[PDB]
Amino acid sequence: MLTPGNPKWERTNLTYRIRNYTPQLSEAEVERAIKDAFELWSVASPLIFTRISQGEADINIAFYQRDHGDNSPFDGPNGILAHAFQPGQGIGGDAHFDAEETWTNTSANYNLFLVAAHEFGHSLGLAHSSDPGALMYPNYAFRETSNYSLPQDDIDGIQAIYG
Ligand SMILES: CN(CCOc1ccc(-c2ccc(C#N)cc2)cc1)C(=O)NO
Ligand SMILES: [Ca+2]
Ligand SMILES: [Ca+2]
Ligand SMILES: [Zn+2]
Ligand SMILES: [Zn+2]
Repeated sequence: MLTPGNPKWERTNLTYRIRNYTPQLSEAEVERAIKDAFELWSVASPLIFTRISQGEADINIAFYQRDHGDNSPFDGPNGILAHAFQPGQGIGGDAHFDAEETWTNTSANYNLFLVAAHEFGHSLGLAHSSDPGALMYPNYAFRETSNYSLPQDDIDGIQAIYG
């Protein structure tokens, strides 16, 4: 639940930028999924996420395939859906999504909202949880995204780090 090292952000207002998009969704659906994902965490912590359209942000979001400059190369369809880096500089906090996945804003494989939510947990300093019902569980498992309210274990996790 608590990323080893207890890494966390010192600023409460973090900027993020969607650097690019996946052809499978309009920029809007991606935008929406990403904003809602940050909102899941902001409603359970003091963190406030602000979107910028160009420039460098605290949290860069991007869809890449295979090798993409951080040597945690993606692996084509399925398997690794995405990853993020713990609070830090440059790549720290950034979230990368495998561009070769079947991204969607709905429930089928793979719901971008849910994955982004999960990755942002990492972006904020959360490690994986052993609770199968937790968003930070190691494996992707769809949950009703509509009224989807951050699982309690994840709330405990983020609260433990930021209060
Ligand atoms: C290498 N490994 C990346 C694997 O790719 C992954 C692994 C798991 C998930 C995931 C897990 C639970 C939910 C929920 N609810 C949603 C998405 C997304 C990408 C990581 O360390 N980062 O997740
Ligand atoms: Ca993959
Ligand atoms: Ca960053
Ligand atoms: Zn990456
Ligand atoms: Zn993870």
